[PDB]
Amino acid sequence: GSEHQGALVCLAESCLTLEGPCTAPPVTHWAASRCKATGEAVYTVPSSMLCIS
Amino acid sequence: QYLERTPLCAILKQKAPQQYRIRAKLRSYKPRRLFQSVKLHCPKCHLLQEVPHEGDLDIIFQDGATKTPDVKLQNTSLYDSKIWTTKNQKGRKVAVHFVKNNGILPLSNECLLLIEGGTLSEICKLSNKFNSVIPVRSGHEDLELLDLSAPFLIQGTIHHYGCKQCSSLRSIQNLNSLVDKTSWIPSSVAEALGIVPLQYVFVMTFTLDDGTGVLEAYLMDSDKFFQIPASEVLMDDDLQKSVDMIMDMFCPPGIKIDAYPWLECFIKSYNVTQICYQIFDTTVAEDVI
Ligand SMILES: [Zn+2]
Repeated sequence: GSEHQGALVCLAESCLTLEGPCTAPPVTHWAASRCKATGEAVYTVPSSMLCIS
Repeated sequence: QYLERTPLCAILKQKAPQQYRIRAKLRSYKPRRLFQSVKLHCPKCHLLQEVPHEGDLDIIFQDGATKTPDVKLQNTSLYDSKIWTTKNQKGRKVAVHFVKNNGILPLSNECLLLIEGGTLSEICKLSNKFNSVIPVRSGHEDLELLDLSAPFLIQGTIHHYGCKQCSSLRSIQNLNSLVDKTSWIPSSVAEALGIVPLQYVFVMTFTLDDGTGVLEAYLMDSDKFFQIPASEVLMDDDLQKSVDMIMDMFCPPGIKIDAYPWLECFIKSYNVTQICYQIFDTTVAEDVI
């Protein structure tokens, strides 16, 4: 029925931000450290150095 | 009964490939910035890739928000569609498509959403209330995946990515081919869309020292070593703290190697074409909590 559909539409709408200023979301501490460390060298190993199976 | 440990000086004098049970202290490790350990690995082409940053994803999703959802692609036998208008967002319009199972919408926790014009924040909130989210755009004849640079499926805290090289991208109607529309197995979703899924792995380089020798050994695994899924860690603050504390336990900054605990593990040697080493069949998490 449409009333179950209606419920899902309301649940969807509750997750959206359709008005006002789109504020910045609260982020985890690795992602915060990641944002700060932009520009610096990125640790990297070529896949040929690793043993994959 | 027969637990014996091979000294590192012995291992360094031997030819590869072989396997060794060792005990050594973690003198040092890379990466120093632990978030850089989380890599994406294609099982098909064996390429290693960086996980896109928030900023990278924000660009993609904002760019998606400039495009107007096509009314022709709304309300099919596969999904019901709803369009929200906005205010003070450059005239943005968000389309959410609710995927049906046999012409019926399932419960929210079994219901897959396809979204046009949503932000990363909105997508992540939707992923809490619903089974999963695919970011999509209005193609010429069908809905299509927004961009393989962004996740092809967000499910729980897991942002699933696909290999750009190996994938042959198919349009959204191909989700009809899935056995049900309530389980939403990531690999099944990927196959339906012609996507080869990337695998999350912790990649680190350990410098091991047992006082007889020194050796560089790689870590490459998804969930065995830490008993923390690499697929969840970047979106879970508690799992990040656990990885921090485990690395801080084995190799605490400042203090001397004399005080570090011992790491019990297996390592396999192998020939690159020089001999490299890699940890296997090892978890620190079974005896530490
Ligand atoms: Zn690939």
